[PDB]
Amino acid sequence: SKGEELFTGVVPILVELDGDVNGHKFSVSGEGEGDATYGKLTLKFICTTGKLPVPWPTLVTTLVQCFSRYPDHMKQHDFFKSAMPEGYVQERTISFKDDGNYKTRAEVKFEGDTLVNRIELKGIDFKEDGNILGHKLEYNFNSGNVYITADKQKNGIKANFKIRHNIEDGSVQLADHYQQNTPIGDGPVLLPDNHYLSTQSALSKDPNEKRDHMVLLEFVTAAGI
Ligand SMILES: [Mg+2]
Repeated sequence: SKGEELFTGVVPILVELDGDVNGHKFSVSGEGEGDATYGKLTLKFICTTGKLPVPWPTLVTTLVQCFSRYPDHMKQHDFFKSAMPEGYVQERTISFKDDGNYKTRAEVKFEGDTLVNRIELKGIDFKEDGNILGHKLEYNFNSGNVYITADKQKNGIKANFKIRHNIEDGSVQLADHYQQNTPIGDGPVLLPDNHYLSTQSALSKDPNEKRDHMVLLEFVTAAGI
């Protein structure tokens, strides 16, 4: 597609999130770059409002699947880049087992030559000392797959996947993800066959950073065709 041409090099990324979880208001700003040729993302996120009131790993999936590496033989299945530069809306319900849920709405689009992800996040029905508001999740993030299917009536895609957040005691907090994406623009997009994205993510800290923050390195590769 026309859009995939925008991703042949390194692309600067901006992420901006506004959040309310159980009435705890917070904002996150991220900066970095994506190189879809290698499925590679490098980003640093900062909580600009103070302490983040939820664990950082629980925001990883919310905080740009257009940077996935689609192998040449599957390029006709890359919805995400096909919607660019006008972009797409990405909506999710993330259901934390035995706890609350996030509902998210994001717009992913180019602003000049920069890929922007703008997100509103609302979290409700969280337990005051559950694994999320009680900060009982380890600072890491497991490898996993994101299963994509076409949504022809919405000219878009859906995804379903199960994130497993490691709890500090050796157990797991499941976060069921249901996702829908729809184009913003009126140009044609690629509606894919069933496939998945395979992810790997490394979380770290900037030793010189005193603000609450997350350094993220992620690799994502499309597969399943
Ligand atoms: Mg462990």
